[PDB]
Amino acid sequence: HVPAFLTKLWTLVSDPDTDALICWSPSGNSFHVFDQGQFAKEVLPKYFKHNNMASFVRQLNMYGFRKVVHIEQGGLVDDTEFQHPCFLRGQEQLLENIKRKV
Amino acid sequence: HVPAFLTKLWTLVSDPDTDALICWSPSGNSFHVFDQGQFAKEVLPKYFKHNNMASFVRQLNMYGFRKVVDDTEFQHPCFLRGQEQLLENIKRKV
Amino acid sequence: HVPAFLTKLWTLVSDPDTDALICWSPSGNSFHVFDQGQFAKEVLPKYFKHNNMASFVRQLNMYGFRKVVHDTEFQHPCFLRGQEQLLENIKRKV
DNA sequence: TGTGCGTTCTAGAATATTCGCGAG
DNA sequence: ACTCGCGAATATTCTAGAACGCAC
Ligand code: NA
Repeated sequence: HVPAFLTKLWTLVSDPDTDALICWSPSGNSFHVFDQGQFAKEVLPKYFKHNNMASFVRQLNMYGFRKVVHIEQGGLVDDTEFQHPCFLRGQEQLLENIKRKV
Repeated sequence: HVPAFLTKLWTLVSDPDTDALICWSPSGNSFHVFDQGQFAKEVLPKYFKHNNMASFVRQLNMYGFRKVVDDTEFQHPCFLRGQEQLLENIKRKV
Repeated sequence: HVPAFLTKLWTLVSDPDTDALICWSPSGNSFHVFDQGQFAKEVLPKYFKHNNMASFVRQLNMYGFRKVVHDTEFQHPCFLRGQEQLLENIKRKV
C-alpha cells in the first residue's frame, strides 16, 4: 500500500540506533541527516539498493519533501534537514497521504 | 517565500550587536553601513559567500534598494524598522 | 576568457597532493574522484565557495563533462593531462 | 496485460557572486 | 575622470526530466 520508500524512511528516521546520523527534529515535523558522508555509506545500503545520497535526495523530492533552509548556512565560515507536511513523528498512518509524482 | 538575502539583511540591520557597522537610521526608513572595509572583511563572510562590498551593493540594487544621497546609506520603501512582514513585497528584478 | 571553474578543476586534478582523492586516469583522458565525502569536505572549499559534491557535479555537466559508467569517473574530450590550452574549447551551457 | 516504483545521470529554475559598461 | 545603477556571464542551491530496469 504505502510505497517502500516511505515506510523505510519512517522506520529509518524513528530508529533510535541511527539518531546520530538521521533523526527527527525536536518538533517532530522534519528530520535531520548528519554527516552525509557516513549516512550514505553506512545507513542507506541497509534499506535501499544503493549508497548514494543523491539517489536518496532524488526520492525525497519525488515524494514532495522539501529541504529546510537554516538561516546560518550561506556564509563562507554537516546538517541537512527535510520536511513533508504528512511526515510527522508519531503519525505513521499519515504516510498514506504522501504520494509520489507521476 | 522571502529570499535569503532580505532575511539576512533584515537580521543584520536589526541586530543591536552589529550597530557599530550596520544599523537603522533614526527614522527607521533606511540603514547605514559604517566602515565598509571592516564590515566587508569581518561581517559579510559570516552571512554570504563573499567578503566583497560591491557584491553586497549589487544585491541591494537587485532588490530595488537605492543609495540615499565612511558612511553609506541605503533605502527601500518596503524595508522599514518594525515592519518585517513587508519584506514579502520586495521582489528581485526581472 | 577561460572560466574559473575549468582552470581550477584542471589545477586541482593535476595537483599531486590531491591524487589520493582526485587524479587523472592512467591514459590522462579522464579523472577519478575517490572518497567524495572527504573530497567534498576538504578539497572543494579550497577552490570554490562550497563543499558540496552535488554543486561540483552540476558544474561538470554545465561544461559538458560526462560521467563514465563502470570510484567516480568523469571525462571531457578537451580535458586532457598536460593540455591546459585545450580548456579554451570547453564552453558553458546557456 | 500497462502502470507505478527505484536508481542513475543530466538539466531546469531561482537566487547569488563577479566583472565591467555607460548614462549622467 | 567619476558615481552608481545596470547587463551579462558564471556560480551555488534545490528540484525536476529522462532513461532504463524491475515488479505485479
Ligand atoms: Na545592526
